[PDB]
Amino acid sequence: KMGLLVMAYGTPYKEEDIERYYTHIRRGRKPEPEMLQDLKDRYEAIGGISPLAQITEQQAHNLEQHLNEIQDEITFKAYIGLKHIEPFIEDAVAEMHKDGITEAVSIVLAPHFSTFSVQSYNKRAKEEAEKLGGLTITSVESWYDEPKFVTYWVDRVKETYASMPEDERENAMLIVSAHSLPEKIKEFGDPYPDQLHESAKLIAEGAGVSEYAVGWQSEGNTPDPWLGPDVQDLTRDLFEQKGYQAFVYVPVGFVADHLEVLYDNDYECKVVTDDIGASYYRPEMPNAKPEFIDALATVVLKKLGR
Ligand SMILES: [Mg+2]
Repeated sequence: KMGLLVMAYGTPYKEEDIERYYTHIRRGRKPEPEMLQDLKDRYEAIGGISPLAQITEQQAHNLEQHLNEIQDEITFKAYIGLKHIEPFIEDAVAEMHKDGITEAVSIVLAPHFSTFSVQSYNKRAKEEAEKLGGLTITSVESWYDEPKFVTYWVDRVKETYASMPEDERENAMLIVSAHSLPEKIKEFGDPYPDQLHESAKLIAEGAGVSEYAVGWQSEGNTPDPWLGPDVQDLTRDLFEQKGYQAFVYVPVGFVADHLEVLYDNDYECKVVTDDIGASYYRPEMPNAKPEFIDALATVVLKKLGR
């Protein structure tokens, strides 16, 4: 029996848990009332918070199910570890340990490696495992380049482009993005910016889309400079530059229909496309779909030499 530690940033499971979630993200400081209410407003705006946490749960359960289905060597048992929501990463490691798991494979629900996301989770996990003793975790570090994951986005882009009118098809701009992080990740030689660029190149070339740009989104609000340009500004500059009639956003850095996509893309980016004369396109996110879950299974099996 192999442990399958699936990690993510996490989103509150209940509306009532948003403040604690915000407090945790703020490292122990309660959000100001206005700050808090505004986050609550954004979840409402996208339909409510309830469905969100459930996607991550299904991604992990389905990956567990599929892995145990496609091969008969290893029996996997999924354990979800979240950065800012319970169960926390350490809690999930403590539970695998308590359950008698001695070997575990972990994967983060973010294809691109970065010190702040992927590396941070793996470290916290391997550290709690050492402290407990007798449990070794083999961690996946990046998987933006898994042929099957690339193909999932390639087909979705091909579909969207073949689905637009000719006036737009040949005057469109593809925007591949990921979650922004403080520029100071450079101090650690964080390849994250490069991985989004390769991720973008792979998808555009695969879909045969010639015009594309790389952007960042959802930067947090801190004193430090975050990776840019942001998808909002990038869209505007490319429109003033060449007058694109359609913008196709591929938030490849995200795996589900969370706030960053439903709101930061579907809303804020459409605002710009609306404020300008272009049409808004954002292909279906991976979520827990079979094609995506198979890609992840393949990622996990490869990591194990299977
Ligand atoms: Mg924002």
